[PDB]
Amino acid sequence: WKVETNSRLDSVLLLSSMNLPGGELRRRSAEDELAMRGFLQEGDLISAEV
RNA sequence: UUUUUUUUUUUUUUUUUUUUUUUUUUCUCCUCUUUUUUUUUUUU
Repeated sequence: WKVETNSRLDSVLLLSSMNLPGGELRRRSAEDELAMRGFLQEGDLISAEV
């Protein structure tokens, strides 16, 4: 994703670092990549750490 | 007669655009004197 945080550039939120739905150890593969662009859609608000 | 362990050079690229020299001011302004105006003519 690309996040705007009033900086000189854009900030990148990698898919590898995200608490995906389920919130536990089940699996992480390319099947999630199709629905990753579904829940964190355009114009949402997050609160993360650099 | 002095062993064992302490990772490293950001990820990304396959974006659209249908105009045209210049460009924008300055006011009214007393002309002195022999004249009517000479004139054909010929040699270029």
